[PDB]
Amino acid sequence: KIILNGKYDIANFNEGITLSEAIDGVAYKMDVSLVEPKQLKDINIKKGDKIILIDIAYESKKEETIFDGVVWETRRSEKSKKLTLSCRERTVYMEESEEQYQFKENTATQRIEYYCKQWNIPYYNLANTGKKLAKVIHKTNILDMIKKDLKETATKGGDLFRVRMDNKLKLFKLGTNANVYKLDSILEDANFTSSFNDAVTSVKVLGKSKDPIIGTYKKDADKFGTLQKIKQDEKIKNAKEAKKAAEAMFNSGEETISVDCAVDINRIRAGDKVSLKSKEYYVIDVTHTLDSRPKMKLNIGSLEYIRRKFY
Amino acid sequence: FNGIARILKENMNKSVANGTFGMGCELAEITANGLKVNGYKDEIQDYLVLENLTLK
Amino acid sequence: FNGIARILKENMNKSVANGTFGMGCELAEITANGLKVNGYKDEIQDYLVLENLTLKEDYFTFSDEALSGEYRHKHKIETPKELKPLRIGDNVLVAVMGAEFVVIGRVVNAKP
Amino acid sequence: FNGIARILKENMNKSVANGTFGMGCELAEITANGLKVNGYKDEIQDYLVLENLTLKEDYFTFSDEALSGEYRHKHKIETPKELKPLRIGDNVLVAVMGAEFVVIGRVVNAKP
Amino acid sequence: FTGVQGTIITKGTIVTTIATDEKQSIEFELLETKTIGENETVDIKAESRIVGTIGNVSKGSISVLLGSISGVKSITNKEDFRGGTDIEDEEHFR
Amino acid sequence: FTGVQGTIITKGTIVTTIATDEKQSIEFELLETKTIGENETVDIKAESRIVGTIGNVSKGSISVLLGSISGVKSITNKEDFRGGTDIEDEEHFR
Ligand SMILES: [Fe+2]
Repeated sequence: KIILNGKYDIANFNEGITLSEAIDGVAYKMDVSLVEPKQLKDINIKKGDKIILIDIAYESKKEETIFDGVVWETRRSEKSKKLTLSCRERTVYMEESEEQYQFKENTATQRIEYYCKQWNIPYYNLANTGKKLAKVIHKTNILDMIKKDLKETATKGGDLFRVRMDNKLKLFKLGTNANVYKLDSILEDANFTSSFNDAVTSVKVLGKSKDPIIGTYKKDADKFGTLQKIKQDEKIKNAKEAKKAAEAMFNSGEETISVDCAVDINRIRAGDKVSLKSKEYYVIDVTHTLDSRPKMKLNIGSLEYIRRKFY
Repeated sequence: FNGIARILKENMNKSVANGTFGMGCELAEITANGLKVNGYKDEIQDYLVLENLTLK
Repeated sequence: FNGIARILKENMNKSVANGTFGMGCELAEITANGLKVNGYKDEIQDYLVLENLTLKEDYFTFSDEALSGEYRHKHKIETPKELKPLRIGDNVLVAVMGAEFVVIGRVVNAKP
Repeated sequence: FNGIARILKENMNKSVANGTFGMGCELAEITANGLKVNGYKDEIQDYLVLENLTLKEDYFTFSDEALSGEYRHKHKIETPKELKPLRIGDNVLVAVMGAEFVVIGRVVNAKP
Repeated sequence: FTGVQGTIITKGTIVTTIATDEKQSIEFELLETKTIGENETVDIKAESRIVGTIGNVSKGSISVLLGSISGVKSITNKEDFRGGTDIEDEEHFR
Repeated sequence: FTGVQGTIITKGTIVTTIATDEKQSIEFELLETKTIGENETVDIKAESRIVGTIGNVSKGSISVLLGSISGVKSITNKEDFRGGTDIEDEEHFR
C-alpha cells in the first residue's frame, strides 16, 4: 500500500507485490512489478535502492513496516514500459560475501556475534542457542557459515533457529511466533501430502573423530521397516552428540500441506508456527501476492520432517 | 519450484559425498583383528605400510 | 534456458569446491605462530605430527654397550641432518582432515 | 523428462570426477624417465620427496667420537635396508597436489 | 571408572552399552557424585533407566560413557547388573 | 595475554571462560587495543558482557579466545574479576 523507496512513494505505480520466503531461502524476497511512465522514469530507480513496504498489519490493523530491504535487481521492458524489481533484505549480502574463519569450540550465538562484529552488521540481542559446537574451519559465505553452525546446533539437541534481517539482524527461533493463526477458516484449497520419501527409521553413526564412537539407534524399525542412514560427520566427537544427532534425524517421511488461503495473513513468515484444523505446523514456505485482491499460499510441515530435511 | 531445487541440492550433496568416499588421508588404529580406520564399520585385514615402519 | 544451465553449472562448481575443501594433502610451513598451511588465512596453533619427526636434534639413542672393564665400548648416535626435528622455516607436507592437520614431514627437491 | 535427469546425472559424475582429479594420495613407481604415477599417461620428471628419503645409501652419519689417544673410539652408521634412498623400481606412495607431486615413501605389505 | 585424578563424576551422568543392529543400547544412570581417587579410578553405583530384565546386563557390557566429562578415560561394569524384575507371571499371580 | 611480540590485540575482542556440558561460557570483552610486549605478554582491561555476579569469575578461568588471532599463544586472568553487582532484591529495596 505504501512503497517508500528513498524519498518518494511509488505505491501509485505498482501492478502487484509478491512477498515470498523459504525456510532455507537466502533472504525474505519481495518482487514488486511497476509500470514506468515518465514520472517513475525521472527518479531513476537503481539497484541498491532501499525499499520499505508498509501495509495494514493483520494483528492490530496499524500501518507497520512488513518489509525493509534493498533492491537487488531491476529489469526494465522498453516496448511496454514495465519496470520490475526483485527486492531482498540485507541477508542477501551475507550470502554473497565469502570469508574464511577458524573457530574453536563454542556456541552458535557467539559465532554469529563474531560475524556481525567483524562485518559491522547491526543485530538485536541474539538468543542463546546453548548448544556447543566443535572446532571447524569455514570458507563458504557468511550466511552459509551461519546456516552450517545452526544446522550443527539443531543436531546435538539444540532448538531450530533461523536468521532474518529486518532492520537489524535477528536470530529467530522457529516455534516462537506471537500469534498462532488458524488457516482453516480461509482455506481456499489444501493438499495434504504424506510419504516415506525422506523417512529415517535407523541411523548407523560411524565417527570419523574420537571422543571410536559407533552405534545404531533405530527408533521405529518394527513399524516402517529399517529405513537406515549413515551419519559420518567429523563434528560428532562424542557419544551423547551421536545419540542426539540420531534422535534429531528420525521421522515418518515427508508430511506437508500445500495450503492456499483466500486472505493474505500479512505477518506470516518462514518458520512461524501456524494451525490448520486442530493440528499445528511450521511454515516451510510462504508466498504472499498482494494483487488487487490480497492472497496467500503456504507450504507447512511437521517438526520432525523439517529437522530431518533442512537440518 | 523450490521442491525441485531442494531435491537437486540433495543430489548435489549425495554425489559429492559418494565421490569423496574412499579418498584422502584418514586416521586409524591397529587392533588384533587388523587395521581399524576411523569412519569404517569393519576392520581392514589386508593393508600396506611404509617400509620405514617395518624396522626391527 | 541457457541461464538456468549456467546457474546450475555455477552450483556444480560451488558444491564440488566446498566438498573438496579440508581434504587431501597440502603443503605448509612452520612459523613461531604455529603451522602455516598454504591456502589458509590463519595459522594452525594445534596440530599433529608423525612420530618419526619428533627425534632429538642430537644423540637420539645410546644404541648399545659392547664391553666394560678392560675397555668401555659405548656410544651415542647423532641425528643426521635429514632426520632432525621440525624447526621454524621448514617446508612440510600436511594431511588435511577437516580441522585436524597432520604434518607428514619435510619436503625437498628430487635429484635425478 | 527422464532424459534431462540422465543428462544431469552425467554432468554430476563429470563434475565430481573433474574435481577429484589431481587430489589425494596415489601410488607410483620410480623409473629412469622419472616418477611414474599410477593413473597418469606421462612420467613426472620434476617432483619433490620427503627429506627422510634422501639419506645416503651408506654411512649416513659419523655419529660420535668417544675417545682419542690411548684408543680411538669412532664409527660410521650404515644405512639399513628399509631407510635406503629411492632407486629405480621402487613402489612408492605419492601425494598429488595439482601439478606438484610429493613422494611420501616406499610401500610394502604388512605383517600380521 | 578410570581417568584423571581429581575429576568429578556427578550424579545423573548417563552410561550405556554398545549399540548394535540386533540390540539397542541399554542406558544406565549414576546415583552418586564422586571424585577419581589416587588409583585413577572410582566405583559408582548406577541404575538402569528402563525397567525390566533387559537392564540386567552382563559384566563388561557397559563401556560407553554417554556424556563428555573431561578427564575420564574409560569405564567398565565388573558385576552383572541385578534386579530388573519384569511383570509378575500370570501363573505366579494366579 | 601471551603470544608473539608485535601481535595486535584490538578493542572489542571477546574472550570467554571454558564452556562445559553444564555451564555456558561467561563472555568478557576487551576494553583496549594493545600490542604484546618484549615479555611476550601484555595486560589488557576487560569487562563481563553480561552484567551480574556471574561475571565475577575466579583467577585463571578466562582462558579461551573466541575469534582466533594469529600470534596469540595463550590468555589468562591473574586476579578474580570484581564488581558485577546484580539487581537489588525487592526485600532490600523495600
Ligand atoms: Fe668402539
